[PDB]
Amino acid sequence: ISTLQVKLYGREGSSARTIKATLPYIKQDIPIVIIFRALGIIPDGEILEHICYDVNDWQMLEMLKPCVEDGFVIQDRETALDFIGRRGKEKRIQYAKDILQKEFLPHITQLEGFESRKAFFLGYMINRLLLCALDRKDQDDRDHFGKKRLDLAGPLLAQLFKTLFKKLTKDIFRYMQRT
Amino acid sequence: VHRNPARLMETLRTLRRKGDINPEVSMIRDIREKELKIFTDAGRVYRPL
Amino acid sequence: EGLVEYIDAEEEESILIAMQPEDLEPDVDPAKRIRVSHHATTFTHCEIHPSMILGVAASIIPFPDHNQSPRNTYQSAMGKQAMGVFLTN
Amino acid sequence: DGPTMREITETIAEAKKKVLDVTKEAQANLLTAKHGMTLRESFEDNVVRFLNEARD
Amino acid sequence: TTFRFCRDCNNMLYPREDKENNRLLFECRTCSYVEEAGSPLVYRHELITNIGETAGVVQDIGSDPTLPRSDRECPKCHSRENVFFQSQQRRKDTSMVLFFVCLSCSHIFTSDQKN
Amino acid sequence: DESAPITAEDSWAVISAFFREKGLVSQQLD
Amino acid sequence: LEPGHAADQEQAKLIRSAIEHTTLKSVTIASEIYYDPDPRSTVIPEDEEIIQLHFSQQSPWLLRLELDRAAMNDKDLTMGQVGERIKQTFKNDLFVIWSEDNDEKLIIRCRVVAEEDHMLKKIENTMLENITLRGVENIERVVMMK
Amino acid sequence: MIVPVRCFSCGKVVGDKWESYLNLLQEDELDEGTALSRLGLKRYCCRRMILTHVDLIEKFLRYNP
Amino acid sequence: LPHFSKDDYSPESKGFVENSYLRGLTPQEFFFHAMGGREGLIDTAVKTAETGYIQR
DNA sequence: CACTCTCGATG
RNA sequence: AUCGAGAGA
Ligand SMILES: [Zn+2]
Ligand SMILES: [Zn+2]
Ligand SMILES: [Zn+2]
Repeated sequence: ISTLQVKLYGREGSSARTIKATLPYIKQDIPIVIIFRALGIIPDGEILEHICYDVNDWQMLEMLKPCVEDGFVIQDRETALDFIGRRGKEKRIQYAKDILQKEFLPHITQLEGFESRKAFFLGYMINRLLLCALDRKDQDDRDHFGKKRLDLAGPLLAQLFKTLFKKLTKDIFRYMQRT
Repeated sequence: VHRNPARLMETLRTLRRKGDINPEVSMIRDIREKELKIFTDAGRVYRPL
Repeated sequence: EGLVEYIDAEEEESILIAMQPEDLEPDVDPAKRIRVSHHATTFTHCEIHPSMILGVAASIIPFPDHNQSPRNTYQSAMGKQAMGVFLTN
Repeated sequence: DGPTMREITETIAEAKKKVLDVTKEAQANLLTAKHGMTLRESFEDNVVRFLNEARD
Repeated sequence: TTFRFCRDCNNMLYPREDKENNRLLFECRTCSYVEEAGSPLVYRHELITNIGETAGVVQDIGSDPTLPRSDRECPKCHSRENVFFQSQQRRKDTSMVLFFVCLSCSHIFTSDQKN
Repeated sequence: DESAPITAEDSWAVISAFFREKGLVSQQLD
Repeated sequence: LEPGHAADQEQAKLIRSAIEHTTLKSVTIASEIYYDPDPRSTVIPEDEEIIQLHFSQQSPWLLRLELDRAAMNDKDLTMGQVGERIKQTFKNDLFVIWSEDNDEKLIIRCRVVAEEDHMLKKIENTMLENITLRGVENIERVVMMK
Repeated sequence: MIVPVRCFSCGKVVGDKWESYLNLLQEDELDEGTALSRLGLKRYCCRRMILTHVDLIEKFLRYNP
Repeated sequence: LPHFSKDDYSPESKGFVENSYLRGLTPQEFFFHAMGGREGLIDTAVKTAETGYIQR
């Protein structure tokens, strides 16, 4: 159960309106351009293509300019993963390249043959965020019952039994290694 | 994504109403937002209509 | 037979529900309650029955639509404290 | 009494009619907002006040 | 605004001034690409916008049961079959002007009587 | 006939079709 | 109000106009940054008359403000007030022109007196936030209640 | 439980009229009102006393102990 | 409610109850009045709590 | 930060 | 007696 947050720094009036993200047990927040370049999408525009699904929308792109200004330092994949790894010698890349598979958006895939999925999805989140920031769509209703779940006997007993059975198979592992 | 979503939505809805798709599965077609969200998630509170 | 459908709130967002089946039809009683005529046409669903918005405890309340809501709440609370046959055995 | 209920109903009626008029006015972009608040807030204030006056 | 990109890098190109000829040139800082500017307009900040008002208007909008239908006549093809909605721009200070979409010629026309 | 539209009283026949199959504690059992 | 003028609401309106805060951002439709090389001849055909009348060393980069005609009536202030406010704010390092109120386009033109293009933006930023046209700060709104 | 022997409010005996009531409902196929009338239950307290009663003992007898 | 069309600012849509307790409330009116009453109970418990602290 | 009865599993 | 839960005003 991981929680990804995409933060928009700089309120209405500030000039440093950059967009960063929070990755699982990684020290500091990472600029979104660095994330996209770490996923394989290196040049600009293509990132904006992954974010802004309408080239006519000049406002959204205008809002995306300082993000490009932010991630202008990193211009390739290797140094992007190197950046994330520096946060968290080449081992760090393999650390980084792991976080983008096992920890960064696990609900789509935890495999290794999927990078465009998480990239497009991240771009979708950016799109929603900016749509909310441009006053085109208001804040999400956190009291909406449709976006809530009721765990009954099933799921509860499922969690509990997963715990107890994992403890059991662990104990059995111990009795096994005892022999 | 998916172009011509109306046919897809009518097909899905027909499948659910026939039984081929589990009646508890929710299918939300957002026209103006151009999205199609299908939830097979458990714990969703629904009601007959 | 596709006569009834299961709808959660999320899908409920995208539909138009008729309150009563008499809202599909194209000098009055002053006693009866005032009901706004259907200004909506494109119905996709109709309520089985509005009284199904209530739970088990509030379904015991006679004429809850003639009460102040906190009284319905209070009655809903006190219904679980009434005596009587809880089980035959 | 009957006539009293009729007057009540017609009162709520003219109230809803007033709200309808204000709504149609606001939608026609002719609703001039009160100083220090939104056109929408002015509309809300007017409607709420009308319905309250109706109940009273 | 509508800015462009490089033909080789596809990276965003930043504006730069040609001094000796007094003209605007978009240059790329990833390679060496420099093109001429199409418009002198470089930056635009819009505090009061109209973009987003008529948003969400798709051809399938006629099949949205949640949308109300008025008795208005389309100013174009004179069809009384239409679907309206308030400004989709979720802002605290928007007008309550109605936006109508004709279900015959897909024409967008408002109820605004001032503009 | 049998193609006529439902009234409002025939609704409780459908509600009776419900509960007769589902019961009152359906979510628990399911 | 003053012990003298009590029933004179016409003065109360003046006091309200002198107390209620008013920022430049609160009356601005939009802002643009053009590249206008020749100061005495603007690319935009709408600002030709403006530079024609303001005739009777600079920067090629132009900062062009477009104001709200209806908002100028609500706050009850002229183009001269705004222009002279900006002028008094930036003094000598900002050449400022504007169109009279009688025109149908309330426009303000500003020029600075390498890397200059992304240096004017900050300026316009400070022109939107840190600028008080009239009234007192914090005083967000004022209502005449009798 | 079982049909109350006497009416709470007034005191009229009604415990001898339950079977007769059931018969009047099933044998003569009468409605509850007329059945209650023929049993001499004019006051609506006794009328209630029989009409409102639920004979739960008939289910209680389904157990063997 | 899913029984109304979108952008419906009419009185009956935003929770106006024309009917009286004698006449009986419609489903929509019932639910809206239930929302109001709910807010009532909530801020009642909140009130007795915060007052309970203030007094101490 | 804001008096009771009670139940029912725990040391 | 020590911790959670229901409920009374
Ligand atoms: Zn390039
Ligand atoms: Zn038309
Ligand atoms: Zn009696």
